[PDB]
Amino acid sequence: MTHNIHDNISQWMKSNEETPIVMSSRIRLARNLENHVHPLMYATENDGFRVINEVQDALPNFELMRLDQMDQQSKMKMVAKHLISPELIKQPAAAVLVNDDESLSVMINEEDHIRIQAMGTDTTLQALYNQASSIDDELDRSLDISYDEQLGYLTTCPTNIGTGMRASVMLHLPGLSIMKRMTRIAQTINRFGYTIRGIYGEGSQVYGHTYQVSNQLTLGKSELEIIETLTEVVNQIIHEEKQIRQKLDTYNQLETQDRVFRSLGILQNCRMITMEEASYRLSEVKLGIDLNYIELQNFKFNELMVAIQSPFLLDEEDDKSVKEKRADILREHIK
Amino acid sequence: MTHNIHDNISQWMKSNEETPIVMSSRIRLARNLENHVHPLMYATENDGFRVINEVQDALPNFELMRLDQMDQQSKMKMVAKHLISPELIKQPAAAVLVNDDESLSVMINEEDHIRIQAMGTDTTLQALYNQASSIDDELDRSLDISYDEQLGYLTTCPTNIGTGMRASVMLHLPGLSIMKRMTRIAQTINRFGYTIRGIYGEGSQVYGHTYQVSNQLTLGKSELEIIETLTEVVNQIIHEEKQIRQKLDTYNQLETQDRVFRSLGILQNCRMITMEEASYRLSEVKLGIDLNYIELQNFKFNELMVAIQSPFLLDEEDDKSVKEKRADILREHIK
Amino acid sequence: MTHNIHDNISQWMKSNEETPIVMSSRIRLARNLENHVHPLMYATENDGFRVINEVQDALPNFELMRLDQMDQQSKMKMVAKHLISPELIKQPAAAVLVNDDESLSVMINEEDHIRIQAMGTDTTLQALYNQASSIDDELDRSLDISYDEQLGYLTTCPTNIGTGMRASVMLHLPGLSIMKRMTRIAQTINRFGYTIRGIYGEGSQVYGHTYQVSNQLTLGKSELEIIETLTEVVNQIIHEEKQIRQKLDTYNQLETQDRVFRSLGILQNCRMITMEEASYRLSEVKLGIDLNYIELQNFKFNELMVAIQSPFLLDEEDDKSVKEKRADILREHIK
Amino acid sequence: MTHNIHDNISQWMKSNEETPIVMSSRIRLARNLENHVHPLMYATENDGFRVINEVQDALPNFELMRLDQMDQQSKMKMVAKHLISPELIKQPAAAVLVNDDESLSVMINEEDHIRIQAMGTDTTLQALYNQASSIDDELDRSLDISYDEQLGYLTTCPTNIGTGMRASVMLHLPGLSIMKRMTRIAQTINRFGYTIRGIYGEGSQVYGHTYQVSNQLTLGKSELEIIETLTEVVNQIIHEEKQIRQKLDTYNQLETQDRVFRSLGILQNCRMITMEEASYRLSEVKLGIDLNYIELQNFKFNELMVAIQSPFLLDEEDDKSVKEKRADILREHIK
Amino acid sequence: KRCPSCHMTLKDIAHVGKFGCANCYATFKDDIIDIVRRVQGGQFEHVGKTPHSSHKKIA
Amino acid sequence: KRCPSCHMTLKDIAHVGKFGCANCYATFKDDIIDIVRRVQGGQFEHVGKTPHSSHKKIA
Amino acid sequence: KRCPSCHMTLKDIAHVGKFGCANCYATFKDDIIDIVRRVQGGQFEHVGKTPHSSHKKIA
Amino acid sequence: KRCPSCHMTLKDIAHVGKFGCANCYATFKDDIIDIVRRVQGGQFEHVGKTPHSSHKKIA
Ligand SMILES: [Zn+2]
Ligand SMILES: [Zn+2]
Ligand SMILES: [Zn+2]
Ligand SMILES: [Zn+2]
Repeated sequence: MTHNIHDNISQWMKSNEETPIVMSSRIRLARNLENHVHPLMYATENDGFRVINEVQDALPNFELMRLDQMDQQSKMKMVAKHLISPELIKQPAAAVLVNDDESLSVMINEEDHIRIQAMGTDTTLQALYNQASSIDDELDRSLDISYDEQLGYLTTCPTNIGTGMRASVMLHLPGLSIMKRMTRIAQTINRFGYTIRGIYGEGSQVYGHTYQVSNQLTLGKSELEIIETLTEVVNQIIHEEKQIRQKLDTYNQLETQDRVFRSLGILQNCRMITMEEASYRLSEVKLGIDLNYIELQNFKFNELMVAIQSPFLLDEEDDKSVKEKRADILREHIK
Repeated sequence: MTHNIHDNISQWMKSNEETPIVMSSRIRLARNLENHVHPLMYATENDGFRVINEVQDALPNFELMRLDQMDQQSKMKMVAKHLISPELIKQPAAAVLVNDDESLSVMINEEDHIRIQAMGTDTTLQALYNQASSIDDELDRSLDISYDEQLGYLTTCPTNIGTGMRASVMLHLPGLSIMKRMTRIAQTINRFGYTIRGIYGEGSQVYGHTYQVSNQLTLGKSELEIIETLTEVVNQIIHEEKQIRQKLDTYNQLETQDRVFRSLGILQNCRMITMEEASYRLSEVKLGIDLNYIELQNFKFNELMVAIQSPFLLDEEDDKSVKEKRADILREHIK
Repeated sequence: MTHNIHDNISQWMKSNEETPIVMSSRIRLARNLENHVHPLMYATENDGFRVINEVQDALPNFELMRLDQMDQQSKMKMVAKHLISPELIKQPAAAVLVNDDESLSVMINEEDHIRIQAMGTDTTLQALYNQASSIDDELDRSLDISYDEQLGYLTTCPTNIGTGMRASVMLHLPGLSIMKRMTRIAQTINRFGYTIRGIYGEGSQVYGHTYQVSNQLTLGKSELEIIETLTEVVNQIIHEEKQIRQKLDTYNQLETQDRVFRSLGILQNCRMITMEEASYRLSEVKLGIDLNYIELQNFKFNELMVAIQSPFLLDEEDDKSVKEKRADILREHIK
Repeated sequence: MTHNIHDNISQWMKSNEETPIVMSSRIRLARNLENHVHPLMYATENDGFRVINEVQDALPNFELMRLDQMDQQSKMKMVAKHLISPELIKQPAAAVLVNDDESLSVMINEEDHIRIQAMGTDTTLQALYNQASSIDDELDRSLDISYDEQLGYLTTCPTNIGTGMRASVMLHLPGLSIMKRMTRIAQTINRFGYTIRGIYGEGSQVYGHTYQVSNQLTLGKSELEIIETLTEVVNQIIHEEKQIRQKLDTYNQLETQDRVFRSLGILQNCRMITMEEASYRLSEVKLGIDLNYIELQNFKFNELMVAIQSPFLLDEEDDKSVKEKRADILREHIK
Repeated sequence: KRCPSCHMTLKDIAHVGKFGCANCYATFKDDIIDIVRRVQGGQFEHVGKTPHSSHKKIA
Repeated sequence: KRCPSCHMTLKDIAHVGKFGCANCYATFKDDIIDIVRRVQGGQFEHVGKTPHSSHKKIA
Repeated sequence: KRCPSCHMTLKDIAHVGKFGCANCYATFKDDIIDIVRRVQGGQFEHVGKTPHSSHKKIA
Repeated sequence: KRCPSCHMTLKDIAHVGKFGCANCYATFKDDIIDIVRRVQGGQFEHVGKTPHSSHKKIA
């Protein structure tokens, strides 16, 4: 019916079994604009149209998808794909540029920037940074940006002054969460001045299923320094996660096998599944496949996670048939 | 794996889908013996051997299975098939006669009787009564029983004086138990002076899965009267159960379908199933087979309910592998 | 606040500490009437007025309280005092006679009778029976009742043909209910053909706080026989309840003392108490006083259990202030 | 029973009703020593005795309490008073100096320092800092410390290089914890690079009852800067906590009054109280006292929370007799 | 066929399972005793209470 | 006083509430019928099963 | 006192805690560097990214 | 290569991540300042407390 269960295929969704504890990576580049009076603080459509036209003819190779011609359905469909933040949809003058290959983006007039964002492969952040640089030469060549010499760029005070970089990684951590080993390690990582963040959906998931780590200070430092710091801090948490995974496999094995197979059995053949349960059960069956037990998707985990959200279905019927339809797609795509 | 898996086949286990709320029927005939001093109150083996030899040569067509040559394993294996009561195994002088066709039995020296018992088909109790009568002519012809004229036979005071008859039926009542409609109807049936009894195993099952109805006074009445009274009173509860089932099928249908299929999914693919859960889940899937939702066999369910008990398995290993083996046989025979 | 917290005083509410497991006793006398066409099956007010006037001038010493001049508040206030059954209030032609001393009653035109009821002291049922007989001489002297010789009186088929007697006792059984010893003993007492019944309020109380035992067959027997049978069946249970109490007092004593004092502490100082909790807590503190631990102000347990019901309070405000007021009267009268 | 229910009286335990959300304050001063080879990495008693004698005759006005002459009972009794950390008791060469007035301390040979600690009043941290400075003049005058010019002092790498200062505050935050407003604000305060810490006892208390805020970087900064920063960051939270309290008082008031008084009622009259429950109930009654509900005493809250600890009772009797002793001292001191 | 006083069929009173009046007994006593015996055990041999007015005159 | 065959007191068999043998009936039938009537409703009028050997000869 | 381009008071931008334009820096840089140092640790010594157009001509 | 006073390798003190004595600094200060800068933000520019005995004589 709906066309958002295979139109996403990429390397980062496909080749994620060798290092299954990492899911994707982000990098941002926030920078303001010259010859305009605070692009967001305004009264009318005019500053919006001016900046929109400017950035539009600045690069004819891309295509636009404005806020005006979009109903709420497509808006949330694109929010749940991580291409929008809410303050964009709250902005009548806002817009978005994209690449049809769908590896880069530009959130025009979102909040005090243009924000060349780039999500992508799992191999290295450096290739993504190089692609964003190969866009940045063109942009800063075709126009003058509000650069400073004492400081670096000049975007917004508490977030980005030195450089607009902000990198992040998406992590799947079930073991330390079933064993209650996240607050201690959260303090351990806050020791340096980094942070660990929530999930796809609700920021109250106790059993993990996903996590996100990011930096805190893009101030008074270079780029590659923060890159290598985050990369080295992420090899530690992957190491600690794989320590509680071999332990459980050799030590008990039976409570593990029981939980895993029981959740797989509930998942198919339910017909009435809500959200929380489907998420939890999916994390558990994936853990099972990581320990070589069952043989299922292993590349459609992220695609199901991103397809089962409510605004993909609620916009057609009331919620009581939406439960049936969610359960139907789960039962249909698992086996 | 165990012998019970298929060596029991009979009409009452096979053709039980047209009227699936009835499972089997019982009739007893308790009567004491003459020229012996209270066959149970004794000191030595001698009264036991005398009565045993007497009843043995009284009918050479049958075969014996004594208490002495049997270990506890076979003892409980036969108790869980409803051919023994505990006070028989508590009796060093006790014994049992059988029929290899396995439709009749005689519990020699059990408690104040010989107790020609007969279990069997679902069509009518009258055929079973006629078979027991066609045994009784031979027995009372070959020997003199302690008969009286003012009273009838003479066995034991609070239970059987008039005649030794005691009939019973085995009923499967899930609907009234999920709806909490058993105490009221228990009072309703006690209005007349009858009783409703427990189950295969534990007498604390709240969700039904089985029930048993029996008489209370085999005193000062004929036989066919009580037969027709029990038959008419059991027709009432079978009729009350078919109404509420139709109600649930036409009214909700979705909570029903959910519970049923979810329990079926847990049942296979668990590997660690205890007793209570397997019983409950079996009752639910059987209800769902009757509401025409799934498939599977049905004679298999009587065999399973009688095969999953612990003393069939505990006598080989400790309980922790017994859980695994119970789950294995369930997973193997369901699908 | 309500005048119904002391206007009831009697011997049966006062001297109930020596034998504290008994609360009160009942006896009924149901009998129909001559020269009238089935006093209840009618179309208009006329049969009601005729029978009402007849029984009214039959005994001028009493006073009437009709159904017409009473609002629902007073109706439920008198129902919760055990002087009415619902089919009386469902009857537009119904009425009630009383005695201002409030030890006897007559439910005119309730259901197929006049039902001289008599509740009272704890010493003996015989004094109450004698009082009802000293009323019955007058009634059957002033008028002709539908008496028969082969049968006795003639009231209604499944309930009262021989004589209209139906006796009952009110019992407080917490120990056997905290220990799950009520279904077994219910079967034990049903062995004879008697019954055990619910409570003040809801017939779903698992922890006791009250119970009621009654007869089943007032048919083909005398009166004193049933009196002595019920009396002897109630001496057995009180003896069973006094054994387990001594066991708990000498064996643990500390879980007991903890539960008791904790419930007493919750009871006062709550301000927001619903029904179930107040009942449960009251039973527990009474058990404590019976085991001679707490010695508090008064022992109006009976007045409280009959005063805390909702229709005494709901008829003034919505339920949310009724909770406050119930808690207020509890906190005020306990200590 | 124990002498440790009044021998602690001080200003910080007494005058804590004006600002009841603050409980006490800490400051540390960690600094190593010269002419000794890493005072902790050693083989024998000798370095311990040398440093102990040196610091002992360095200040004759104080008194010693060594590790050797102390049994485990007194050791834990002093640990639960916040004068010891575990690595001190794990050290056979360790010792402790004190002041009998009990406002200052010195943990000789604890871990890479001597650690002049000072706990005290609620008015200001500056008076405590001045007292520690008026000790530090004497100590650094009588001996040469391992001072550096490029860096400051020189104690230990990840904790204290610049200066040994580490300040902290003890906070009581029930409202934001019953309302689930602690993870968000934890991220908010980690924004700057500070931390919020656990409690008296277990670091798994979800409903608050206590919290502790501390700094993270005593590096490359002055002293008064960090003092003022922490003061302002802890003044932001006391306002947030005082704002939600007024909300709950004016908005509901009845759920609040119910919970408070119910917990007070359980607290006295229980006789069998474990740890978690007594803590929770104490926090709730204190919240109530702040909304002006009860009288009793309130300075004792500080002593009661440290006295119910296991070591003050468990060292003498079994844990079940200690449940009864904790309950005895709770029921006793409250009212 | 109906009752003289109630004018009510006896299959009707069997359906509700109740009792019309004394005339209903006088004309349906066979079925009444039959059903009383069938339901309430087997004790249709009934002794009632010693009445007052009848024997006041007859003995 | 005891039974001929069992040599068991009748207060004893009353305590266990059981039945010794035919001789116990032949010597304690009064109390036996009494207690059967007292407990099992009131139906001490007993009709048994049509036997075989007795009437095979007596009718 | 206000900004030339935004015409916005600096207590105002302090209240929202935001940044108007380059002119706001050119006229309020003292307070800007002050608050950046006060909040974001103490690292007001900023090295940015190697720009393009500036040093395309200046070096 | 070892310390004069502690006689402890600097890979060893790096493993435990600790500090031997003043001599360890005097001979390993390069790596010490390096790791302090690497971990504790970037604030290796350290101002300590105003000491007593040093300036008591030097100023
Ligand atoms: Zn009639
Ligand atoms: Zn005998
Ligand atoms: Zn401006
Ligand atoms: Zn050294």
